[PDB]
Amino acid sequence: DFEEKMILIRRTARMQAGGRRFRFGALVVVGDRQGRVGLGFGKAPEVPLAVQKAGYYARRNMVEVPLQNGTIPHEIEVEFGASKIVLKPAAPGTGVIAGAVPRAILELAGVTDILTKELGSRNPINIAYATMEALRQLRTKADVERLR
RNA sequence: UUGGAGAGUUUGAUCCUGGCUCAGGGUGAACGCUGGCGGCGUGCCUAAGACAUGCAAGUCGUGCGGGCCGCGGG
Ligand SMILES: [Mg+2]
Ligand SMILES: [Mg+2]
Ligand SMILES: [Mg+2]
Ligand SMILES: [Mg+2]
Ligand SMILES: [Mg+2]
Ligand SMILES: [Mg+2]
Ligand SMILES: [Mg+2]
Ligand SMILES: [Mg+2]
Ligand SMILES: [Mg+2]
Ligand SMILES: [Mg+2]
Ligand SMILES: [Mg+2]
Ligand SMILES: [Mg+2]
Ligand SMILES: [Mg+2]
Ligand SMILES: [Mg+2]
Ligand SMILES: [Mg+2]
Ligand SMILES: [Mg+2]
Ligand SMILES: [Mg+2]
Ligand SMILES: [Mg+2]
Ligand SMILES: [Mg+2]
Ligand SMILES: [Mg+2]
Ligand SMILES: [Mg+2]
Ligand SMILES: [Mg+2]
Repeated sequence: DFEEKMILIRRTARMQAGGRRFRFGALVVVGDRQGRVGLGFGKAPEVPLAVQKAGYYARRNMVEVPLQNGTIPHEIEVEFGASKIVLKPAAPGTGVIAGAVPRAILELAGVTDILTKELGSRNPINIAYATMEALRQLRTKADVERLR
């Protein structure tokens, strides 16, 4: 089994005659701390259901991150909508330098030393998606020469 | 490559834009409450406004001629 971290849990409303009615949403990252992470956004009429549902998708949508001594292979920058994440390789003594959202995802991915920066919109959901699709675009010296 | 964290706030809810605001470090500081010691710093950013009193530039008789006192003695 993997480790789970709930990043975001929010309540949203819809309007009807007689009043608003609610629904909940859960951002959950999932990982083994060895190079496998996944992200899922689960919504349901009560919190624990949504959280569990978030767990499910998190396992369905995974990604393999090419760790190297606990850092990522190259600098990467990715935009998701107006949200932009910046990822930069870092040496042993560094630590994971990131906001709560991208930290959780990187941390569970087995990243131990990295430099990051949130730019543009800092919408937690869009930043989480952006971080994922950034990890998903990480390549290795192997991958590179193999392609070319 | 030794280096980069963000959060609150427009909505019934959403994404975006955008401003405001906060957490950090800094000071020749001041103000409040409080106040035991020591070291190293450091102390009129305002009126280059006005200043009592003392002191902050003198030395040389191995450049010269004297005044006064004094020591030796003609
Ligand atoms: Mg966005
Ligand atoms: Mg854009
Ligand atoms: Mg490297
Ligand atoms: Mg923005
Ligand atoms: Mg914001
Ligand atoms: Mg790969
Ligand atoms: Mg650099
Ligand atoms: Mg910050
Ligand atoms: Mg308001
Ligand atoms: Mg409006
Ligand atoms: Mg409101
Ligand atoms: Mg803002
Ligand atoms: Mg301060
Ligand atoms: Mg005081
Ligand atoms: Mg006092
Ligand atoms: Mg002393
Ligand atoms: Mg002193
Ligand atoms: Mg004065
Ligand atoms: Mg002055
Ligand atoms: Mg005057
Ligand atoms: Mg005057
Ligand atoms: Mg004197």
